[PDB]
Amino acid sequence: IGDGYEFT
Amino acid sequence: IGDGYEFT
Amino acid sequence: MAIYADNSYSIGNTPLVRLKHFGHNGNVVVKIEGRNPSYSVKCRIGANMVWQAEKDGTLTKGKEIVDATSGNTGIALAYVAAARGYKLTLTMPETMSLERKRLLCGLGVNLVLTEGAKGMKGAIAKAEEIVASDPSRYVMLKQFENPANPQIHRETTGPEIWKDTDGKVDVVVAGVGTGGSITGISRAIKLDFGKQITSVAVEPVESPVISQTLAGEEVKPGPHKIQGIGAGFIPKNLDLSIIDRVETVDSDTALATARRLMAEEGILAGISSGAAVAAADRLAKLPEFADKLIVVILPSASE
Amino acid sequence: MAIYADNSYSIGNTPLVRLKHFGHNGNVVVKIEGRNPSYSVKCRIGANMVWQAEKDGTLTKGKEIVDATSGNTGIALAYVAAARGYKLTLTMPETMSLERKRLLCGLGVNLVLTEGAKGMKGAIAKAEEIVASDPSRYVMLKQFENPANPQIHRETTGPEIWKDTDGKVDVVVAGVGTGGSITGISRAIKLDFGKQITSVAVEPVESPVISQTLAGEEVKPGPHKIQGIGAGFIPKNLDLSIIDRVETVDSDTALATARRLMAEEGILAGISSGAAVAAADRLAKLPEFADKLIVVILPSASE
Repeated sequence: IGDGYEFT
Repeated sequence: IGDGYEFT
Repeated sequence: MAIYADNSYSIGNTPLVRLKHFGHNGNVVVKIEGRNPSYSVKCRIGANMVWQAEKDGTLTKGKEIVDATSGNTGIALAYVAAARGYKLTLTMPETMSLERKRLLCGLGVNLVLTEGAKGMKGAIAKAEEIVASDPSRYVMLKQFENPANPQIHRETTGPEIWKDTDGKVDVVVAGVGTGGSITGISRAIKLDFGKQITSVAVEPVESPVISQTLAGEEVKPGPHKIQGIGAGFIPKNLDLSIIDRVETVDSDTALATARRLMAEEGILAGISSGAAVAAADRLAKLPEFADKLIVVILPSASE
Repeated sequence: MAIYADNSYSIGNTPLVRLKHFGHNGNVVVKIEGRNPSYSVKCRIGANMVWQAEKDGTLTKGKEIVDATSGNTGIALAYVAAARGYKLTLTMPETMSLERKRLLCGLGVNLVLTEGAKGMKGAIAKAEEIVASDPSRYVMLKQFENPANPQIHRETTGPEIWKDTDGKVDVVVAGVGTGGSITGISRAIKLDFGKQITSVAVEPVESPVISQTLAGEEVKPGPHKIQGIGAGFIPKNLDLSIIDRVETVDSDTALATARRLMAEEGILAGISSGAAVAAADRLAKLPEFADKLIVVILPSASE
């Protein structure tokens, strides 16, 4: 998991 | 241990 | 004789360490999942998802694996694909780390990079297209909804915690990405062992979707820096019904907490470990929790 | 109840994994030391060197640690210094990795960088100066000659290998940096358990000083790329008298072997793990070793 939808 | 004396 | 037939079988039996500079008189103990192949908790699910797909016959000799993860699940699947002789394709949005790229190529992954702008939506999209083109060929494991994810935690992570604490664990605190960790652990201690503990999920303040959901408020996701958690929706692998409490933590505090674990405890933990510890610290310093043994999952190592 | 009072106590109990694409019919098994705090075998000696210095009273509250390592021993000491509340200064030759730099600063190490050109000689020099200026203040642990280095391997690494193989280990192959690993392991199985195994040291072909020594030839060190081994002299912590055999391996083959472990076994090993496996492979494919259980130390994870 980096984005499920949103990470920065 | 990187160098004991010499590594590159 | 204790020799594993491949790396996949070496998962788990990770250690419990008491914290010295958090909690109150050593009531916070951490479980270091960085002590695993691929160096994260995802090693457990990468192995069980492949193992179950084998047992039920969705995965055979001939069939390739495809999936969309831009985090530790890629690395986990990569090592397992390698250990067991499967080809693996991973999709992810091109604005990924050369380091992550390089590591995955090293592990022999086929990389299909998607447009930066379009993010995980892009990568998920492109993964499904790739399955769609040859259904008999590719199998997608789907970490968000595959019950082999929480199941492994019920069979390993939970029991380890119970065994190593001689049944004394009172609280378990865990960041939520897929929800698999907190779900499996909770089911194991509550249902299998019969002890009514407090199960605490943790999410970024920037994207507090579990909190908004349970409060029956508008779900409002956002960007954050706590890699591993804060998916911006509720995964199917999060069993809300076993969650006793939800703690939110901000990016800056999660980072700082990480840096503190390094500097003060000599514990090399990732940002989400920082978030998990910040939450645990907070409960450990309420009188209601003062005499309670609290166990925190540290999902990964540094970065 | 199995809860460690600090990270230092969590060392070891690392796993045995059978290799599938090396040796002959699974006669090569690897011990993954990357599964440790600080992610290397040096976690064992970092802990025991501090622990022994405490027990004998050379290290107390008030006393700082200084030493010159440019490898995993720095990281090991850093985590232990942090876990147990000691200040640490490390010296090293400025042409070090920002990544290594950053990681050590993160762990709260005082960094004193020495001239590039002057290498380890420079760094060792400057370390001794720093002790010389305040002898009652600083203590140097000296990984090359401190008997708490091999001792831990005799008390942990060796026994683990014996226990996990139900006494069946026939051969142990280990790269040599300080010599502590092969020494302690060998003493344990030969002397403590009573089994006459074959102890195999491994060194770069570029700098084959153990080989030249035992053959009574001119000792001729050189540069190589196999980080962790090939010190370019015989350390005091290498007990030559327990070494049955010496295998040399080149940089290119050690790197390639590393890349193979990644791609083929899903094992994330460093270059010196590559060198160790190349040597083991070679013996495992001699008929004299075909029916022999061979155990190889994998010192670190990737890079």
